[PDB]
Amino acid sequence: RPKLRVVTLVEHPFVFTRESDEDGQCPAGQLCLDPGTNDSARLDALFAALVNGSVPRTLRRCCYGYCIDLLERLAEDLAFDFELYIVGDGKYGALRDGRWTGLVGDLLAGRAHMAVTSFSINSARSQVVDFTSPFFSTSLGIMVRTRGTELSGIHDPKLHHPSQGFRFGTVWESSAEAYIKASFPEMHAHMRRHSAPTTPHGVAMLTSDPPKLNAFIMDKSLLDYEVSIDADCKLLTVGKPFAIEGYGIGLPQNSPLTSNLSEFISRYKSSGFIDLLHDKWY
Repeated sequence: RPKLRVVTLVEHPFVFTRESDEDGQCPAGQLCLDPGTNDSARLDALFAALVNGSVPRTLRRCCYGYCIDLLERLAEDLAFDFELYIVGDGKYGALRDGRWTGLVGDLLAGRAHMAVTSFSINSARSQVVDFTSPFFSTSLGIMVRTRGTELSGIHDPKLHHPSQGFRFGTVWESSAEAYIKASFPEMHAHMRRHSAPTTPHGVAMLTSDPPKLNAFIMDKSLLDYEVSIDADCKLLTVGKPFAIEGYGIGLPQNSPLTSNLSEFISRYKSSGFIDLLHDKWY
């Protein structure tokens, strides 16, 4: 069985992690490394150290979730083994200073055979890496606190001509930020001073004392999950859907794995297995 190196990004409910056991193993979930690096040699050395060195528990996690259940099914059906690490910079990927960051950057650099998480397909990314047929689809959405800001959607004048002290943001180096940069460049100029490194950081800005955002824009799939777990039910999503994109497994261009993964993904969709994962994890 070929052994594939898979990069991921922790984003609920697609990928969660818990601590490893006393021996740094995972009785539940799959062992994931948390290297914090995009240094190829360091990453190679860390995986090697699993077999002939000593990787401490501070760098081990056990991942689980919708995408991990999907990866396990694929490994079975396609007969491969895998090893996982969490992308060092915690980002999905953008082109910055001439290089791609995040998951996209690690695929291009040859640091992983595939990227598996809530990873959006867009035209810019598809030009440099390949994606399987999509396993999930989502609009972008807008999250606000209840009993406050009301918005019609991405065209609301509150977003195009913001009032004094009104603040909104997205997640750095996400596909949401890329869509806004391309479609609403003047809006992006406001947001980019008010955005967050991860989805949870952006949701926390809505809830801080005092709040640092009045609205937060991100994949509606992800925002819906955060609404569902808020302890006070004080978050909600507002406005019309926009910027629909598929989630896919990312691979370097011309990978011999892509077609075979797509064929299984299509079968999981039609058979109900993809819907089962949604019901399990939401």
